[PDB]
Amino acid sequence: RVAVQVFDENLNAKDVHLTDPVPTGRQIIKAAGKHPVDDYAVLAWMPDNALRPLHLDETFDLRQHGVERILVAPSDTLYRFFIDGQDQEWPVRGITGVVLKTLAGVDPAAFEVFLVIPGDDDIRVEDHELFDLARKGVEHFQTVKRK
Amino acid sequence: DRVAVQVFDENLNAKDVHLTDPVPTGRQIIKAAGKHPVDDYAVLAWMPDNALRPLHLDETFDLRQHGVERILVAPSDTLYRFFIDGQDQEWPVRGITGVVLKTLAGVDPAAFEVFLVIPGDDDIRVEDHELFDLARKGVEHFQTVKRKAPA
Amino acid sequence: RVAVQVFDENLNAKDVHLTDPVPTGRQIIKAAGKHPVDDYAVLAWMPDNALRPLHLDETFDLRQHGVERILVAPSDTLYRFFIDGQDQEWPVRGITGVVLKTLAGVDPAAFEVFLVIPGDDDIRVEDHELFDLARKGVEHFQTVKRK
Amino acid sequence: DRVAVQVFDENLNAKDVHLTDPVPTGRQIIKAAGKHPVDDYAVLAWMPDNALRPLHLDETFDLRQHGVERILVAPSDTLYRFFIDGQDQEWPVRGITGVVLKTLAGVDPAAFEVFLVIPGDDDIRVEDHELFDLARKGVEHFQTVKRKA
Amino acid sequence: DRVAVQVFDENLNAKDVHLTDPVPTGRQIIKAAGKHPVDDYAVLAWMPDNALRPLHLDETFDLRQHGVERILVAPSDTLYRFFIDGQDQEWPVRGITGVVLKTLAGVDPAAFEVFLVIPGDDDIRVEDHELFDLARKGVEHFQTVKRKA
Amino acid sequence: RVAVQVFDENLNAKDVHLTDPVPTGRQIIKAAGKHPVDDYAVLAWMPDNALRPLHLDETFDLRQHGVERILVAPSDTLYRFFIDGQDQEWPVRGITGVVLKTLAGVDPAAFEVFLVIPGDDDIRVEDHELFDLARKGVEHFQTVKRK
Amino acid sequence: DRVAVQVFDENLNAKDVHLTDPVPTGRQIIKAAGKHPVDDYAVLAWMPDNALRPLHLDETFDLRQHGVERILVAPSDTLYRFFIDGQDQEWPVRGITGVVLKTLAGVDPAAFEVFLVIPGDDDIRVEDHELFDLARKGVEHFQTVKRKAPA
Amino acid sequence: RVAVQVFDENLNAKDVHLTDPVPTGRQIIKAAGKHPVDDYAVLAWMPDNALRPLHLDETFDLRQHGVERILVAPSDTLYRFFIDGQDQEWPVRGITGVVLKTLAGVDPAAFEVFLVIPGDDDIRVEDHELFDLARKGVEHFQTVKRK
Ligand SMILES: [Ca+2]
Ligand SMILES: [Ca+2]
Ligand SMILES: [Ca+2]
Ligand SMILES: [Ca+2]
Ligand SMILES: [Ca+2]
Ligand SMILES: [Ca+2]
Ligand SMILES: [Ca+2]
Ligand SMILES: [Ca+2]
Ligand SMILES: [Ca+2]
Ligand SMILES: [Ca+2]
Ligand SMILES: [Ca+2]
Ligand SMILES: [Ca+2]
Repeated sequence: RVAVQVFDENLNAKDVHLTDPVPTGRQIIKAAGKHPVDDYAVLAWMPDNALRPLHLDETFDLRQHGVERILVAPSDTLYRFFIDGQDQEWPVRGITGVVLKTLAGVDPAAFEVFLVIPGDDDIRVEDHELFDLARKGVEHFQTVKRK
Repeated sequence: DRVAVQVFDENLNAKDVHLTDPVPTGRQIIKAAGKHPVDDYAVLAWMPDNALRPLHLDETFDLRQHGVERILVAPSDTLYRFFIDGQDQEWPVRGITGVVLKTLAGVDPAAFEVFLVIPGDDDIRVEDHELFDLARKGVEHFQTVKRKAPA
Repeated sequence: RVAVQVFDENLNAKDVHLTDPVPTGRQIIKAAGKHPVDDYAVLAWMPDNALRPLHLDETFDLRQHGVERILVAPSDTLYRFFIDGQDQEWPVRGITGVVLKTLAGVDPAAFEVFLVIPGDDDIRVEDHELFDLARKGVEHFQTVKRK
Repeated sequence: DRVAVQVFDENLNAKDVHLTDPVPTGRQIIKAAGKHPVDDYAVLAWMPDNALRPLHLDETFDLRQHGVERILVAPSDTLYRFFIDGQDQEWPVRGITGVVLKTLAGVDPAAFEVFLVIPGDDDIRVEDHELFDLARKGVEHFQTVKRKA
Repeated sequence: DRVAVQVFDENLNAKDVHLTDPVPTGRQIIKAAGKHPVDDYAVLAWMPDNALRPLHLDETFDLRQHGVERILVAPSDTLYRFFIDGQDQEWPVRGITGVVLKTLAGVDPAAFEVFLVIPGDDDIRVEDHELFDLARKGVEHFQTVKRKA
Repeated sequence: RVAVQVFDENLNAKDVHLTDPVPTGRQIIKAAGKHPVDDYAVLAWMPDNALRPLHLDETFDLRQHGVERILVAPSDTLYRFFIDGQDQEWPVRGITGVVLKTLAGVDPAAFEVFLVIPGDDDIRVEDHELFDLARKGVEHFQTVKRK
Repeated sequence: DRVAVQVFDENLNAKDVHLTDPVPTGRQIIKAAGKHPVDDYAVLAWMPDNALRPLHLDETFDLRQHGVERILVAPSDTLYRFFIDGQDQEWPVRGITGVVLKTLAGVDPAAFEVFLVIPGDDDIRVEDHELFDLARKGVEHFQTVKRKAPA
Repeated sequence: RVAVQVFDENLNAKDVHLTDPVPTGRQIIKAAGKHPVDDYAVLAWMPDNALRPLHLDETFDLRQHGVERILVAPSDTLYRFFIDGQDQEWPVRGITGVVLKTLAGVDPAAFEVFLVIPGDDDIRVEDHELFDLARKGVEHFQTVKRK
């Protein structure tokens, strides 16, 4: 029994046991109890907090890559953005400030996250404000220490 | 070590690029392709089984180990999820043409037709040069059918 | 003593107790009370609902694979098909819509199953319609929620 | 990092194939073999004891652990079940020849004959290059006999 | 047997330099550039991806293997760390101009503006010929904006 | 799994395990448990005790270079100096005599370190005296055996 | 192929020498300089970075390949090891003058002063025409300092 | 790992592994575990037994020159002499007959070495007699077959 944490779009985890330490994308989604499989995105959450998309037929050695967290979410489209310089992809059109501050690896209570706009004023994303990643352009997010 | 890779765009137009490092990052690939700003471009290694694997700007990729000689770079703020002949794929542009689909499927585009398979409803044929909108609600399912008379 | 449910082609189950946690294909067929052994197919029903054929001399560790369900049916030929994208094999020439929707892992009452024909009209398979899998070609089935 | 496996067709013509992954899926094998559409092809790992094990397109298979160096890919909508010298086998094509049978049996095809054994009735001999129809009703039982002169 | 490399100063004025060794040390580069004392000069190979890599006086550097044809030498007792469009950079001189930044960024300086991005606060635009002081506390983050008319 | 000692500006070490033998500068800083990544300098500590700066996106084969020690420290500026003739860079404005004598590869108890001033008096750096490297000029240090 | 090389002595007095072979040996150089016995003379090619590389009588040296046009020949039974501004050097004569040191350092001797750097002790200034004894115990460390007023 | 033999003034070797096949003089001395670096002479021992001095900052391709032996010794002065017609330099004021006969490439047991004085009697250097190369003049040594 291989235990992996499966996260949803809100970064709530569910413990899942795998019989094969090298699952496919299908095996992860099936074990997560999600259907139809073709409607769900699966993204291994790397040790450096990077989200790496996996294909349903792509084999992935969890042990070799040191991956113990997986993200599964219903998605027909992935949105591209940056948080503290990390290239990321988000499977849901919306994302909240606390999730961002979590992706950044900071204490969400102690930091603020802004949509950084070069040359214009930055837009602060509130902890529970759902930010629309469907905006035109690649969204650039950065965390600021909350004194 | 000069590594030659074919860099494809959303239209599958290729350009040869020579790399000094056989294990480049996504950032290095986009830079070598002569594209800026780097943060506005998606890079997807085109695997030998024709699967498109997105790469991050900081993600190292051994081209020799993975047997990858083709790379896709395209301007993209969002990736669209779809299936072609059962293959899990991602497309960096809102549009994709029938010739690209049949190419992703690994068929000779002249001898095949590609359809958007609608379960329980009539299938919609995608013309070779018709720009198909992958931004439609739902995950688009495409399948290639042998075209009796190459038209 | 390992208890396993043994299914027939109609997915009617019978509990069978095994003295060996690593049986052979013959041992399963014998324990299921079917003879002659050479006229019966045995397919381990994997956790992801994939049917993996077993040989009469092939040893199979049920615990390692987490397999607790087995399908036994008389068969001189296996028919190849897909259900919601899963590579499957069926030991009988016929299969019903309710069995397909069961293989698909859906609630058969809440879903409809179609034989997907690319470019032509799709054929809906009734719950108790026995579909002839001996037709030329690989049969492709997909389940749709019944709105 | 190139893993070599021989890929056989229904007539037992082989092609060497190099894999980047020593544990490919069935899909990866068929794609690497250059066969399309993938959904129309069956893949069966040829085990060291001459057993043919069907693989799914999504089923991972450790070639090295199983000691498998030969693979069979063939266009197939149906597998036919038969026995050769007591070995449980499946053939993805409706036809099989005596030389292929004697090959599966691990005997020298020149020194042996293969018969379709019929219990209580007369046995039917399968010629080396006779293509035998496995679509006959029932499970086909084949057995090899030494061609002792 | 003459290997040509361009040597840049802090203002990006270049001088062609011929080397007898395609793998010189940092000392050899500075000496060949005609700079003294050598211990007062920093040398940073300008990589093909516009990355500036500091070299030690005793560090051997294969120019051909790295595809490096441009070199930066400048008088420096301290390197200042900053970012331009996400690239980790070091500048050996306390000052840097907008045109130099846009040059490091690989953009057409006429068609772009460069800003010092301040998260949550107002951004400071760096003029082409404004000499910006990198000695400010913190790591300086610069980002280029298209001067779309 | 590659184990490396990660040093701070005081040369206090922490063992860090890496999943990749060719990490990037970001990957090292992330694994060391330091954030934000953009505020930290990383310097591979070469076998000849030379400190080679690494970029956040610069891949570094630790095995090829035989590097098993890494220095990570928060830094907005690197200071240039010499110790026993070695071109070095220090990420912090201050450096102690014991660290210098350590960089020099000498036994700090058996040696004295001086800031060599040509033509003027040399300044001895105490083991725990924090020397200000932000002074104008390139600092030249040389170690002398304490007779 | 007449190759012209400047031959310097311990005092850095030059004499032009024409060579028939662009790849001479140390023996050939000393002979061409008009010095005998050959076995009593050291020859050190003066590299472009001002480093002095000793040559053996039988050692071939491609002047064109190494870009060397200056050669040092001097009577010597022993070479002395020293440093100037961090450069590893060898001197064939027991004595060396401050002007030669500042010349080896590549500075204008009028605008600079050269010191024997003593770690932890006071530095000893070497005058331009003071003959410095390199036979002192230890490796001598010299460093040039800008002379505020050219004296 | 590039293996080179490092010799001392007595021609005793120590195996040393190099990470770079083109080391500098510093890299050799550092790997040899000698300090301070500025107090040591390094001389590549050429295939024809010629000793070629290297600078601390001089790059030397061991493979191109076919060099696998290196001599490191503490030295502030090199002494010039000839053995069997070979122009040589010795970093230590003293040298023994066995080392000379070794430099000459002869069997030290089967040969005698003399300081050849033209017109005067030659002085024989005993195998373990330490000969003072600080004598005025260039020392001329020649090996004689010991019948
Ligand atoms: Ca702003
Ligand atoms: Ca967006
Ligand atoms: Ca879509
Ligand atoms: Ca249809
Ligand atoms: Ca069928
Ligand atoms: Ca049959
Ligand atoms: Ca700064
Ligand atoms: Ca002093
Ligand atoms: Ca300083
Ligand atoms: Ca001396
Ligand atoms: Ca005599
Ligand atoms: Ca002497």
